[PDB]
Amino acid sequence: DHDKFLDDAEKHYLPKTYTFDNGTFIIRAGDKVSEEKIKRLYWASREVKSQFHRVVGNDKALEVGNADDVLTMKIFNSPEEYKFNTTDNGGLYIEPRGTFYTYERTPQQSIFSLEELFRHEYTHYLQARYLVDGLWGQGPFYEKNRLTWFDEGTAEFFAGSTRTSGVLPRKLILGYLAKDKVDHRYSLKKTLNSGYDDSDWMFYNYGFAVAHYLYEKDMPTFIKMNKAILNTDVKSYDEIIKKLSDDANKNTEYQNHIQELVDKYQGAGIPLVSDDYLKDHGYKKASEVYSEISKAASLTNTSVTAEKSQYFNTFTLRGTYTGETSKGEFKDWDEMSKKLDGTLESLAKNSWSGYKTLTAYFTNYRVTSDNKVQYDVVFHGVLTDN
Ligand SMILES: CC(=O)Nc1ccccc1OCc1cn(CCNC(=O)[C@@H](CC(C)C)C(=O)NO)nn1
Ligand SMILES: [Ca+2]
Ligand SMILES: [Zn+2]
Repeated sequence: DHDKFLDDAEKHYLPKTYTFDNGTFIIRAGDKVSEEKIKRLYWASREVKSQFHRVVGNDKALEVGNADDVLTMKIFNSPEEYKFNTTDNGGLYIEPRGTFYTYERTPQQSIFSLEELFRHEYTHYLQARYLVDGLWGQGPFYEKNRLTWFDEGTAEFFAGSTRTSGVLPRKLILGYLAKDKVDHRYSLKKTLNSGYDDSDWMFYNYGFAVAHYLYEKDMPTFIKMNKAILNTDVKSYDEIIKKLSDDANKNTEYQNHIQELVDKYQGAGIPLVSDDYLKDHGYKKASEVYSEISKAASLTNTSVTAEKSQYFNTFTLRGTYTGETSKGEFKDWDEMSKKLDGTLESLAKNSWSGYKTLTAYFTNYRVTSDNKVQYDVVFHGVLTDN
């Protein structure tokens, strides 16, 4: 009956299953999706994850028992096979199933690569698990277009995550901005009120530009905005949006930022994972890895957990970082990001090629009773010591 037909369809279209992170990251794929590509997507998720948690400051799921305790990713062979299964929007995330859908494609079928679209949808999984309480489409953050620019603009933004250089702008998004008429560039206020009902969806790109403008030029506002969402503080979020929307000088800065982004189009890259993740790194004793990381990052109270994946094992090293006297959450955030990236580049300078697989982030800003900056710090990497 109808049971055999749904399962037969999934077998025909998605015969392959690839399992990572002790069963919590599952790629269901067509038989023409290469295993090299599967591996790239796994390490891409960790790059996006690391930058997301740095910005949000939380890595604990907001709810207990939700479907996205297991992330499933269904990657069809081609645009045609994706369409039949539902039309072509590139990809889609469904939070109550913890699942997103997209497809492999050639350069002749899309300007966007599979890894770019994957990075976008993975950001929606991160938003929905770690930042936006309740379910997508429900509650006050899903009235009045409150989060429409944010959900889609920060998903385009974090799709540009790198390993050791933070979040970088993406060439194809800048190309959309650059190709637009100057006269038609959205105001800050227009972008913050855009919705899925608009005449076109250029808000994805102007929404990206708001996120990137705040990231580079006003991280205090980005941090406060993320904290209001995290805390389901509608009043604080609305105060921030109104202050951004009503300040002409803020729009001037955002317009200037759009133009600087356009000027970067020619020389911009496409952040995708390095081939260095795919190398055969070889054995390195686990204790040496953990000790070298803890020393380079100046981490105390360190714990580690090991996970099994289809093609390798990984480790997640958690520690506390207590630095110097705090210069405020916002100045601290900037310093912490620079120190952490500098550590990642040092550990990869020379040594085990496995150090080129490391991603790192920090969360849960606080200060001690002596007013020292304090962060929970997290490293993730390949583990070749069974
Ligand atoms: C059901 C549910 O939980 N959704 C959900 C949850 C959390 C965050 C966002 C979510 O969906 C947002 C969305 C976006 N579209 C429009 C259709 N798709 C697209 O246009 C793509 C384009 C992108 C690949 C460039 C998209 O933007 N892909 O994402 N419809 N819901
Ligand atoms: Ca949610
Ligand atoms: Zn999206």
